[PDB]
Amino acid sequence: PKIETRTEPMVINMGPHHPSMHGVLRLMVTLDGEDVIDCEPVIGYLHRGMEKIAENRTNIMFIPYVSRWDYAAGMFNEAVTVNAPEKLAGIPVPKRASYIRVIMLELNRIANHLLWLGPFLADVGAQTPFFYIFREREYIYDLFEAATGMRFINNNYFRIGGVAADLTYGWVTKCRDFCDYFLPKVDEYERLITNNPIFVRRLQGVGKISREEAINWGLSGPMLRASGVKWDLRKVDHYECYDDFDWDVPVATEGDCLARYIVRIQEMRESVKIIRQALDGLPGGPYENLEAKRMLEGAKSEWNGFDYQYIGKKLSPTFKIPKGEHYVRVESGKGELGIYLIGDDNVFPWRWKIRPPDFNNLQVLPQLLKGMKVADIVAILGSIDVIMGSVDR
Amino acid sequence: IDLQGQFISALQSLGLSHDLAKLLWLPLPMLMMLIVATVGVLVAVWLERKISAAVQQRIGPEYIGPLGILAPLADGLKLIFKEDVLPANSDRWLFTLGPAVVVIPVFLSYIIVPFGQNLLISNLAMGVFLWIALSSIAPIGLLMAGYASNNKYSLLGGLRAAAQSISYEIPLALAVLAVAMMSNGLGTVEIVEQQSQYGILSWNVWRQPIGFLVFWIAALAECERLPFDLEEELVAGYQTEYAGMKFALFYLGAYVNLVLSALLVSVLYFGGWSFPIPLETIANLLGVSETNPFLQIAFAVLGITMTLIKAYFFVFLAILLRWTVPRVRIDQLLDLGWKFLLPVGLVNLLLTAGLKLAFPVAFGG
Amino acid sequence: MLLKSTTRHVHIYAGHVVDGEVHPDTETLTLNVDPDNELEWNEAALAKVEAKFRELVANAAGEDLTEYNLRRIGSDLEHFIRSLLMQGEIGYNLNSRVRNYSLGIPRVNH
Amino acid sequence: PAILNPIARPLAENIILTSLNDVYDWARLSSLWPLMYGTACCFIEFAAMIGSRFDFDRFGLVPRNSPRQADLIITSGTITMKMAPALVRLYEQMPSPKYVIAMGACTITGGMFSSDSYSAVRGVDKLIPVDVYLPGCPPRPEAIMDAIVKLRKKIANEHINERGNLAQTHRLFTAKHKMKPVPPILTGQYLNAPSRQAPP
Amino acid sequence: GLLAGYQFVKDLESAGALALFVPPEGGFEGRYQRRLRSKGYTTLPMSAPGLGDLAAYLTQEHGIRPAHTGKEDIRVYFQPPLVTYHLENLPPNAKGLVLWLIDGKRLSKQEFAYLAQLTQTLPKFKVVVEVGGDRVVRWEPLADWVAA
Amino acid sequence: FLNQITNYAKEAVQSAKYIGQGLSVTFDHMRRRPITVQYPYEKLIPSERFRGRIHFEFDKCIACEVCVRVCPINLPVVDWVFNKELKKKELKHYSIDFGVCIFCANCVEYCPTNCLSVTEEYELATYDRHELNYDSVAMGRIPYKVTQDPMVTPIREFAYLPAGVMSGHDLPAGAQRAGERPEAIANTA
Amino acid sequence: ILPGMTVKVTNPNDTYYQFQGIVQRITDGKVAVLFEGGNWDKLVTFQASELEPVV
Ligand SMILES: CCCCCCCCCCCCCCCCCC(=O)OC[C@H](CO[C@@H]1O[C@H](CO[C@H]2O[C@H](CO)[C@H](O)[C@H](O)[C@H]2O)[C@H](O)[C@H](O)[C@H]1O)OC(=O)CCCCCCCCCCCCCCCCC
Ligand SMILES: CCCCCCCCCCCCCCCCCC(=O)OC[C@H](CO[C@@H]1O[C@H](CO[C@H]2O[C@H](CO)[C@H](O)[C@H](O)[C@H]2O)[C@H](O)[C@H](O)[C@H]1O)OC(=O)CCCCCCCCCCCCCCCCC
Ligand SMILES: CCCCCCCCCCCCCCCC(=O)OC[C@H](COP(=O)(O)OC[C@@H](O)CO)OC(=O)CCCCCCCCCCCCCCC
Ligand SMILES: CC1=C(/C=C/C(C)=C/C=C/C(C)=C/C=C/C=C(C)/C=C/C=C(C)/C=C/C2=C(C)CCCC2(C)C)C(C)(C)CCC1
Ligand code: SF4
Ligand code: SF4
Ligand code: SF4
Repeated sequence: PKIETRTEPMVINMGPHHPSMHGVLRLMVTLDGEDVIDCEPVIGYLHRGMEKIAENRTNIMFIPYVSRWDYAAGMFNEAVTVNAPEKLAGIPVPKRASYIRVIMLELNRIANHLLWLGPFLADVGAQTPFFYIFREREYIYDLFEAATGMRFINNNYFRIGGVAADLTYGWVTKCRDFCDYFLPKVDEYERLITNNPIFVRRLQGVGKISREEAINWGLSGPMLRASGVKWDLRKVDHYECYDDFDWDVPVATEGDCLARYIVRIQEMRESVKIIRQALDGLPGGPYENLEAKRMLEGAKSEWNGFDYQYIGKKLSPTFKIPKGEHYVRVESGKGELGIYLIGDDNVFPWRWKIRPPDFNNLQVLPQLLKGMKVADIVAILGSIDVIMGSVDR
Repeated sequence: IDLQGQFISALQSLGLSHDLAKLLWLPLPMLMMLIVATVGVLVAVWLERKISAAVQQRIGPEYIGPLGILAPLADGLKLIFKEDVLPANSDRWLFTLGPAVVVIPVFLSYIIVPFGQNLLISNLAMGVFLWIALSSIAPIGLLMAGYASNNKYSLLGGLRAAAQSISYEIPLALAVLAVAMMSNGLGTVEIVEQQSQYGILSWNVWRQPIGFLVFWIAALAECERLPFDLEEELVAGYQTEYAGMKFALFYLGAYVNLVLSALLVSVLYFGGWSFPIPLETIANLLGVSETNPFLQIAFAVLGITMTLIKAYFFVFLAILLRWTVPRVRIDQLLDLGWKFLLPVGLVNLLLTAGLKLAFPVAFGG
Repeated sequence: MLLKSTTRHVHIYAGHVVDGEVHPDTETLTLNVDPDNELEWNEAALAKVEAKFRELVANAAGEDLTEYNLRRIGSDLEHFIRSLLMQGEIGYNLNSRVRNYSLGIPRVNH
Repeated sequence: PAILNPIARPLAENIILTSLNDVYDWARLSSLWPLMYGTACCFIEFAAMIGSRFDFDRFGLVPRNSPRQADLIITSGTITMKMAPALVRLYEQMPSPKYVIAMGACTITGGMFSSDSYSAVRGVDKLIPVDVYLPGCPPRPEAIMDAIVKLRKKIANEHINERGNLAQTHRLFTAKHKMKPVPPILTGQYLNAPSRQAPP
Repeated sequence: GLLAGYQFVKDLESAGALALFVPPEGGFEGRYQRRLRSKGYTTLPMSAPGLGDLAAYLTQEHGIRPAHTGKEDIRVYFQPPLVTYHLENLPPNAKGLVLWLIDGKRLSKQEFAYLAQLTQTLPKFKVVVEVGGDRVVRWEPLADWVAA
Repeated sequence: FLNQITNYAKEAVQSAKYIGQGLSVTFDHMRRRPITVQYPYEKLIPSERFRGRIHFEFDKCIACEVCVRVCPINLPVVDWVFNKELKKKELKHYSIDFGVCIFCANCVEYCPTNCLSVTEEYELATYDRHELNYDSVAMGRIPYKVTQDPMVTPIREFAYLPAGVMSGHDLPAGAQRAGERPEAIANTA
Repeated sequence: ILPGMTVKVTNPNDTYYQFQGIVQRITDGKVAVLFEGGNWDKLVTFQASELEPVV
């Protein structure tokens, strides 16, 4: 062995394995003791070349790829890639279909917020939110397997006209039971942090992200709300009738890990309130009342029309898109998702520019890891809620 | 009764020279205590696995035997069959004998713990010295294995684990000193006799309540239950370099240290081989108990049972408090140790000396 | 920097094996053919593989030492191994612990 | 020759040695220490088994982050060619009685990235010898337990007299090249860079 | 445990096809599969759900169509019979061959009689089919399972 | 200076009370039964929406080559020939690889004559990958039912429980699909 | 029964209660039943005494 201890700064090379919950990222940490001076991130072990996939591909052949873009929720990319051609060609959408769309989007946002505080609390302390959070997510897994057929992203469920399938018979009742049971589980998770030992004092002043630096660096998502900027993209642009229920954006004063935790903790309750008001909506009730009013009443008298249908119009498999470019923005669980699509009157599009939400937020990680300890590196890496499939893509 | 005296008389009736006959009598209990120690280790591994399963609402290892009790035996039989791998360095004998230097004295310290008046090995004067000075050797083997590890991160983790281990030796000695002052002796036999004189009212847990908590915190820091030093600055502290054999040796050594600490804490504070009702009243109520062994054998079995339920209770409490209290950093652990266990231990020794010099009636005199 | 590129059969190491380890050296390229028990070999086809490796390392001249060119040389070597297998030469062996046809399945010409 | 890719052609035992071989195989069947390696949602599907719903621990498999105390590796996820020498070194640093379970459609073959792709590796069997394949995108955790069951059925096929197969032959060859020396790659040097604070 | 002797080999040499009942929680047929290699038989692992037709894959040659992506044209690969080519360059000692089917639950009872006649037509290879089993290791004749 | 000592003592007794509350909830967690399932002794019930293997029929097929363009990888091949006696084409061979399959069930939806079917098979484990080109007579077999196997124990998932059950392990009644089927509503109401 | 007729499952133990299906083929006393729910066509097999013919 040749270990010559000298008076030079030690370069720590964190490998791209990360065998706790993280993907592939080569971190080169340069320090001179019990601090952190420099940090170099190296990516490129998960890039699959998605932009070359959409060079010769139609809309019906791009759904599993665009669902395998991000492996946390997936349906946000499907929702924007069924919104881009329907706005390029000008195809309307029914109200009940958009209600089902926003219900499934908020139900995936619930699971996406649930898969952040697992490793973030595991890498800082006791390893017993793990099994209960995984049980609470396996409940959502069984609910989605009963509803559509799968537990996550491998699920098409979306076309240009609307949703090809419908909800089952007991899905609304089990969803009401899940809204009954999910609220004390998040009150317990807030009571775990509202009166605590030094866990509150440990991650209290490690980030310290100011407002103007977050605006200049281009932060979007829960970090922009933790900095104190009300830029929720669902309030700027009404996506699918977002101006009908009550809304409340949780805004924190300072930007730290505890504030970014409690913003998502409150946002769980806000999403529960939104899906409760969506169950309070649904103009026509569940599928049983709709089937009874269809089979009991006349053929086209009052119920069967344009607004309350499965799709509304069966689209062609090989259809032509109009020539032009388009850009839409949707607030996702990580940040803002956008698609810059260019068509030139053909089946296969010309340019498919993808706007990733985590690749723009990863630029704060060289600024965040500066002058901190060794044990705060994994907590800082887990607090931003980044995904290697989103920054490599 | 006396099995050793009867064996000596039988070997004298057979015809021998009284020296080689008495020479070979000791290795049979000297191997019996070792094999029941491995039995207790195979008990404790299955117990820790099934209790960690029952805490997190699941079932432990199954489909290996009746309920998976052969799984520690299967692990110990499989890990000695694996290929011993070596890194690209020198000093292969040092890398081999490092874990041997770790494993020798913790296994050697089995001559101290008792199980009764006669069911023990050595009680000469100073068994607490033979525990402390032999348990304070394993940092040398840890630093030797870290130097023979040939790594930048594993050596730093071994240095951090050695600095964590050597700091909790001084309150571990002061809490022993606070009981040895009151017991006016260093052997465990007089310590357990001063507790087994009376029943509950002569226990050292009610006489020294702060020292028991200090000794328990020092034992949980020494046997690496709450300090996670096995995410340790890249992946692990003193791991990711050995094979299945050296990892199995480290695992059994850690479980031997846990079993020995869980026995020694109860022996020094609560007291194995003890009953809430004194044995003299039961012996006077039953009949004549001075030569009849039919009740004495049952009393020895009851003392072994009391020691075993105390050891099982302390093991279950330690492995229940492992996943109960959250993980704290090693710097905060060293800070809380050096700022709590030493000053309250010193003032506890001072108030112990003051209470012994004030009223020497209920203390050791 | 230890430059290497190996998949299952070829090992192009940019060093030199002294006894059991390697040292970084940009002057010697060591080639290891089929380290795992997957194909049975001989002395003539291995000599043809070594001659093709010498021809491929004589073709690549005046270029920088990067991972891309070394991986391209290893890919041409594995393509030569696959064409030698398809030519009517040595193939798989029924003596390993696992039998996975990674290059091709035995088929019929006519 | 009319046959493409040909296959070359390649006893009393004791009862006590047979029982010792049964014990030696039963120990490996009972312990079965795995390695958790995952870069995508297949790692989340593997971590869903570690939770208290499917109880993957009850067969004897315990989660270890060390690629040295694991006799079984579980590769999972879309594999980039930049991660292929990393996977080769992680497989080679394991001890000799090792097993390979490949979970996923993009792992055992090209998967969805087999039509228009230039970075994804089309098959992990080109990198590591796969013993038990597992199709599915993503597969059921019951299918992963079925692959564990088939691996346990395949481990007991080994012998104690035919143990001379877990090695690698030498076949060394030494040749020279005429390549040019390359400048080194960046190691750090991100924040305190001379072109970062001072604008050119 | 249970010290098993040499009894499956005699039952395999007496009849032509056997069906063993194993517990599906782990693996216990590997001991008999290793005892068969210790007696001098060459084992061949094969999966029973994916086989196509038994006649065209075991007696004659078949044509496999690889999955093309539109890049290549429609090609056909001529696959020989598996057990015939395994019996061609087989023998070190010329004792016998066995065929092991892992998941024999996803099969019909029509091809089982054809397989039991095929293993009796050529006396050089055996047929071993696995059933999901009921709590104990027991062997049964495959012709008796077909007839009943 | 004494107020910092009293604040430290208050923080210490609050940490001791938090440790005691953690011990209390840990002792509370030992009372509930385990909610896990055994394999292969307690297999889950597949729902009507959970997909699986692709089943192909050789009778209700016309070889129209429609579902090949719907597939992004074009995995089902159509080996069709042209016959001069008839006026249409016939299918000779049908092969499909399953190692590159996404299992999204998109070619089954765009089928007017329902030539493809969903089969409840997920137990696919093979030591080699070259047998994955499944034949039509291999895809035309009978699926394995989890009910008819007497060695497994049937247990439903969370969303298949009557009137709301949080455990879903005992199931003493025989009721399922919590709600009402749309047949008795037309009878009563 | 004949392949091509509509049957109905009436077993109170299974999850599929009173579901109309299409018979595909008959072998070994087992009936393949094709269900039509939504936009996907599932095929769940049953027995010969489990189903009842519905005109
Ligand atoms: C969660 C954790 C779980 C932990 C695990 C729990 C599960 C396992 C629990 C198992 C129980 C734990 C072990 C028991 C405590 C250890 C007792 C022991 O070590 O104890 C050691 C004992 C020795 O202890 C005592 O030893 C005495 C000798 O003591 C002398 O020697 C001692 C030193 O050994 C002390 O110094 C003592 O002061 C001194 O007096 C006598 O021998 C006593 O009889 C004996 O009880 O070893 C023996 O038992 C003798 C060794 C066997 C010798 C066989 C006897 C010889 C055969 C005689 C046959 C006679 C045949 C002729 C018959 C005549 C026919 C007419
Ligand atoms: C197929 C494989 C087959 C393997 C075959 C192996 C068979 C042989 C091993 C079997 C061991 C199990 C059988 C139990 C024997 C227990 C005998 C016993 O305790 O014998 C007692 C004697 C008593 O010793 C004598 O006891 C005397 C009386 O003292 C006792 O009483 C005094 C009263 O004040 C004091 O308390 C004193 O401390 C206490 O020891 C003196 O101490 C003498 O010095 C000493 O000789 O111990 C002795 O000699 C020492 C005996 C050592 C036994 C230690 C084993 C652990 C005990 C089993 C665990 C308890 C299980 C009971 C289960 C019942 C459940 C309901
Ligand atoms: C019947 C026998 C029961 C004995 C059980 C006792 C064993 C428990 C020992 C704790 C091990 C873990 C130590 C971690 C402790 C931990 O991690 O936090 C320790 C915590 C550190 O807090 P901070 O980091 O804020 O403090 C340092 C900073 O303030 C720096 O300025 O506070 C302490 O220093 C106070 C310690 C009180 C500890 C009390 C322990 C005893 C609690 C239970 C009392 C039980 C009474 C039972 C009556 C029946
Ligand atoms: C005579 C005899 C016998 C008997 C026995 C017995 C009777 C026993 C029992 C006993 C027991 C059975 C014991 C045990 C115990 C244990 C436990 C039970 C522990 C646990 C607990 C804990 C550790 C906890 C903690 C806590 C605290 C401290 C605080 C508060 C809260 C709580 C409570 C949680 C026999 C048969 C053997 C034989 C021989 C003789
Ligand atoms: S097979 Fe599917 S689930 Fe697995 S890594 Fe590939 S895309 Fe993800
Ligand atoms: S399965 Fe359907 S789409 Fe495919 S060739 Fe047959 S009829 Fe046409
Ligand atoms: S499920 Fe999808 S990937 Fe599989 S064959 Fe059908 S269209 Fe192709």
